[PDB]
Amino acid sequence: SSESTTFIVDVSPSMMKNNNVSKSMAYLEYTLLNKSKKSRKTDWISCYLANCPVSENSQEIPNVFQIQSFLAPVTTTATIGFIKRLKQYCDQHSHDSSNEGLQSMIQCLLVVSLDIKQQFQARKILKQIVVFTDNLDDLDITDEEIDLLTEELSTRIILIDCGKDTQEERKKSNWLKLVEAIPNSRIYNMNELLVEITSPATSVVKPVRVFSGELRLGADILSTQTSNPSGSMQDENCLCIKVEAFPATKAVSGLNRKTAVEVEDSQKKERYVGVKSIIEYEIHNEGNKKNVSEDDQSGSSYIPVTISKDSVTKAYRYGADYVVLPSVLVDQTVYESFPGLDLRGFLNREALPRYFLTSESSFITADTRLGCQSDLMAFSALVDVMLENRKIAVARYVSKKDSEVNMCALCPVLIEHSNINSEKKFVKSLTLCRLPFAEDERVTDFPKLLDRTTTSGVPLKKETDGHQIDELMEQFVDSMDTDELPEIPLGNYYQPIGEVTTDTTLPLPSLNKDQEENKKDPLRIPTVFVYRQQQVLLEWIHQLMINDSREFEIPELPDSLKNKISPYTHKKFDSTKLVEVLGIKKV
Amino acid sequence: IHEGILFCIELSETMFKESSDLEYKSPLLEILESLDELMSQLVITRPGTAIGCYFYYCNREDAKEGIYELFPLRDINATFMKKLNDLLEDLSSGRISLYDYFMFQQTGSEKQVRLSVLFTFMLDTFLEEIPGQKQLSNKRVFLFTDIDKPQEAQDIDERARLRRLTIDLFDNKVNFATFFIGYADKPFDNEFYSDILQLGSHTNENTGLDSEFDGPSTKPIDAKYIKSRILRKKEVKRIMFQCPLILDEKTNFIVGVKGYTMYTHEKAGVRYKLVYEHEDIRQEAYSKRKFLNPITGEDVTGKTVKVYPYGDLDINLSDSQDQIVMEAYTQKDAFLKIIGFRSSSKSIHYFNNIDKSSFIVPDEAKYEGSIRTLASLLKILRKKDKIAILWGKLKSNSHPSLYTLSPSSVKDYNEGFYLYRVPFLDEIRKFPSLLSYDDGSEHKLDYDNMKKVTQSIMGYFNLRDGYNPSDFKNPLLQKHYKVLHDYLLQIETTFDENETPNTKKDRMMREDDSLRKLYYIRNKILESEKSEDPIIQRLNKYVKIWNMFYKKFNDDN
DNA sequence: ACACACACACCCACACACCAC
DNA sequence: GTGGTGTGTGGGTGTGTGTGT
Repeated sequence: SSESTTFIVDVSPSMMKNNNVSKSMAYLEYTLLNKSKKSRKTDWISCYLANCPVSENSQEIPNVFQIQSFLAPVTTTATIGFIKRLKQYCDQHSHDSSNEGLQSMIQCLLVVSLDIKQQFQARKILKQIVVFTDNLDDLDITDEEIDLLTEELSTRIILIDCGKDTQEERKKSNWLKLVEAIPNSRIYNMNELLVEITSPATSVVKPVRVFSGELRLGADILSTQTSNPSGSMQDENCLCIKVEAFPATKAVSGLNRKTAVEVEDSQKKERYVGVKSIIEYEIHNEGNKKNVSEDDQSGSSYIPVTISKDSVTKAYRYGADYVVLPSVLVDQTVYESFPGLDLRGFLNREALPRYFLTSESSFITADTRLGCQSDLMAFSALVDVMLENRKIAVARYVSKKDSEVNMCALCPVLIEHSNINSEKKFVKSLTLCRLPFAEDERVTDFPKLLDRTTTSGVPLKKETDGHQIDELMEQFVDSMDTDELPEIPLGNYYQPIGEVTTDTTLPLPSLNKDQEENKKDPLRIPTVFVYRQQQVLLEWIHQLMINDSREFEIPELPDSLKNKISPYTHKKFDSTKLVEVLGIKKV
Repeated sequence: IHEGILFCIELSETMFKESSDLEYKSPLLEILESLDELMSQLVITRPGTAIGCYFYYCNREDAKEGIYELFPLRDINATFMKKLNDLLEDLSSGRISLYDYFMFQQTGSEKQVRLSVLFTFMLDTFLEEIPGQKQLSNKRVFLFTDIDKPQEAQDIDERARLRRLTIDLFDNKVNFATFFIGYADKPFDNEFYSDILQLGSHTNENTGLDSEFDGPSTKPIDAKYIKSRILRKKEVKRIMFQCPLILDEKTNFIVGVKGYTMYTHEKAGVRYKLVYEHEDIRQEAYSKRKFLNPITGEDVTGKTVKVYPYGDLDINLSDSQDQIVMEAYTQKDAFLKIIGFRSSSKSIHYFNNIDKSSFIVPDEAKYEGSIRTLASLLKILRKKDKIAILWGKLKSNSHPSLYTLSPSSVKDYNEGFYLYRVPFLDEIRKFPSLLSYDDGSEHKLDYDNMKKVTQSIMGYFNLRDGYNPSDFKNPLLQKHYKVLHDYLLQIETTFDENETPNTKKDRMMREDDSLRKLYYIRNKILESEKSEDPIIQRLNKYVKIWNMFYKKFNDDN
């Protein structure tokens, strides 16, 4: 949609002494740089500096300075400039020009509120205020101004306490009374935000729907495979369930690059312009010449000529013949298919070898936008019985009319939804993964390993003992065992997209208490290459563009990310025997 | 890359003789049918394969002193497939018989071929350089023989000469794939061919290393398996990756590993060629495709750079910095590192597949002790329901990833490991947002009744054998290559405007292999509704009952 | 001396949201 | 009073890599 976030960072000496202004600056840089890459046209940014010793404003309101006006879209150059300007302003009045007497930072909110009203007024875009403060109890708020702020502001207040000084006893007031006053308000601690910005930020992709049709068992191929209403809706003895399909696992490509050419510009900014992609077709016409030479002159020698694609036709290969078909035969070459999920039969999970599955998975679920409660109940019962009997169905699956027909395995799966009710609900679905055809099979004969023989089949007695190496390998595998780590239960592996949607795109450390301890499965790890590239780009921007350092000091991979791509350790065990027997010496 | 097969079929009195176990199919006819089917399959999956077919001893007038070729060692083409199909059709229709076609009659043990000239011809055929096709990278001879004790079997010096010829052929990388035919009434004693086809006897020192190859497996095969033995040997294994497997790098425990693709994804129009036709002259065309910005116009190829976009900022990382960036999580070359081991249930799932599995075998040609170490690893990982978590990249110019390495079960023929890819957190997608959730949360009785009905239906439709890839040809591939085949052979197309309702289902069940199974499923329900038996009649009512529970909710309002 | 199959760039549509000429 | 943008997401297509013997 359209949102707007406003940053109000305290610059009081209490914030500066414990380095809280630097933490605020780093978090602001991270969030603004993450906003800059998307560069949404409907995401507004504004920054105010509060409790400053001096300030220049047109409104003549002291101790409040608007460093950044309302900006959209936020660009990387704009963010770099804003962060450098913030550094300059903070260093300008860091300690030399300290003020005397405390100032009402809360009042600084009120004027900001007017600006928030002034910029948008009637439009219903989301508005929020992000404020960084050192202490909450030291500030004073007028009782009569609370109602004025509540009636004037319709914006959610997000308060981040930058202080790390809390006693065993806990007591809260002031700001909390404001937090209760304005709905959708909340409080955070700066350490949580600093932790969250350093963790790998996983992406969230909204499901689309890749298929809509019917899952049918026992339908007649006459009515479901004709240029007519091609379902089993007209049935008297068969199983038909309205069904839709969504992506389940899809291979993410790494952060791409732009093939660009350097421009010679007087401004000396090292500018790169992206190239265009134009496709041409060229042929090589032979040429006859008679030149005196001892060689045969059989090297590559032709004249290239570019002709448009309208004069180039596709020649299909059959054995050793490349044939160009007429238009009618090319039309007949396409297989006429019709979308649907035709069940063949049900086999056990172990009766289906794991290597058979050769494609990305997809959710199959009861269609609720064109179906009814009947489809939902039937599909839930089907998935329940498949799960109970450990069945996996084999099916003929077509997604579009003129689309390839696949074979697929349907695995009964259930996804845990918290739901408005206290009791959690396991939503039932199928998971569809393609199975190989006859032409997909590549299985050949490989030489044996355990009791390996010669080519003719004469056994080869390996080594002289099979106790030492076997025991070594068994203890080695026990040493690197990762079964002490738990496994995420079946039901939370796939997460509902609604539970990962938030009212704003602001980086916050998650509103779900169940997100704790989400990093203990060795197999479920973030995209290391994607996060590594993002971290390198962020650090390059931070060091060269704003800090103006002189050499990119490459950051090390984070320990949490490094741990999952590094060998584990259950118990210690020494496998030095191989090197000890081989012997290390400089020859 | 380029492979060649030489079918060499030895005619005998029992060869033309049909078999009761083979259901009125002669071994020679079975071999011809298998060869035709194999050529049809290879024109789809692996074209550019040379196949020759030769028969001996043939008294037929067209011969080479008894070596009659059904077709020479050329790349697969439509003409030879049509030539084989015409012969098969003549045999089936009864216009000609195998006895008549080969001019072979039961006249008291007709002349047998001398094996010396046979192996000389086998060497000559591969050594010849036919101008049409490039040199064969792989060479194989499929030897079909029913005479285990020829004239050369009783000699000794002739055995030495034959063994010398076998060694000479093997030195030219020609590998024999024997199809010795052994019947229940007459076993095939392979001692003679076992002696001839091996590399003789040779000694290096007293305890020195010996030859790693002992020649072809001279184990005879039963006739009923002939076809099963041919189609399963049409394709060599193609190596997908060859990477070091690093078990412990602190103690330098690193072996070699080879990886192949078990099941690919075949698509219809992948193999093609851009041809430019002018008047009556056809030539091949190239498709560059160079990226140039029209505003500049200057040379672009070799002068462009790749820069990371971060909005309106372009980040031009130097190579010396990019390499250090990458080295933080991956090595330069293709590798796999064993990160950990864990139970099979905790890592092996059917709903979290994202890629194609691969098959891994030891590679002892680089890292000594790879085979013995990997055999022990395979034993241990199979002993417990355990796998090995692997981190790394199967190719140097590929992304690092997590994989699961599982020991291959004892049920299948191959020994090795299966490498699946583990989906990353980004790759795992989100379950959609449904518009309703009122399935059976307040209808436990009706939901349970429908559960019972659906389970009852599911119980009988169980697949006994399981999924077999060979029982499902790709319908798009079949239709595409059928159109190509019929255009090349000039065969009139079907689908006239006078189609009938039975004609439609007959065409549908022949164009598609799965549609035949679906018609069987429908016909089972149709038959159950008519069966007078109280047991067979159930499969109707179950389905019938189900259609009520659907309509109980579908059309209430 | 040579066929497949990834990863890598950019390029095409459709769905669904918002918002109005 | 109901069509235009705008984006996101998926799917398509040359290309430069890569197996060894």
